[PDB]
Amino acid sequence: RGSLFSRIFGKKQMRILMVGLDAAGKTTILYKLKLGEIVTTIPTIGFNVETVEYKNICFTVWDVGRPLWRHYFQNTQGLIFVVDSNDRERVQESADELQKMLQEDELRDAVLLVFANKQDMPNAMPVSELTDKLGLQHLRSRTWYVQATCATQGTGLYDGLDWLSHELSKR
Ligand SMILES: Nc1nc2c(ncn2[C@@H]2O[C@H](COP(=O)(O)OP(=O)(O)O)[C@@H](O)[C@H]2O)c(=O)[nH]1
Ligand SMILES: [Cl-]
Repeated sequence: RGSLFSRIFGKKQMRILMVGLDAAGKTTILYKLKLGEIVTTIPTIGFNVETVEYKNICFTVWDVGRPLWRHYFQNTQGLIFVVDSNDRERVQESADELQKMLQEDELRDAVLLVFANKQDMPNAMPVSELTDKLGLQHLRSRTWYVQATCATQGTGLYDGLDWLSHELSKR
């Protein structure tokens, strides 16, 4: 009945937080999921949140780089971090914002999926290089994976979520 994405997580409640710098490709990704309408709410002044929710699946999105964050963090099961692989000037900023997330105690048990997006672009930073620059090899007791993606084509998004689904299958 729903999209291919609607079945990727089975029936159990799935709470995903997907963040990144502005223009990383997050809205594009939500739209490819085909899990229904992208709805924007402003639960506190200056804090725009996008949500796609389909039955047992809830994706919450905002830009990075607040007291309200904690309630999301506390039961977030998957953390998706989206990076514009072609924006070399902002990779350090992206990396710092990811590290800040990973340092939040309330996100301690989140499985981390990194979407290395805009891999279609000629000057995109290779996944190996990006993985190094985001500092992921220094992480201890975090389950993580970096997925090459082209959100505008859709490429990689199911691959990444399939991985995340397997990692969280016993949630
Ligand atoms: N070349 C390329 N452009 C992309 C890709 N993903 C998203 N974009 C473009 O990047 C811009 C920002 O995307 P958007 O989804 O609004 O980013 P957001 O600010 O993170 O929500 C738009 O012009 C998208 O079409 C991609 O994989 N490749
Ligand atoms: Cl689909």
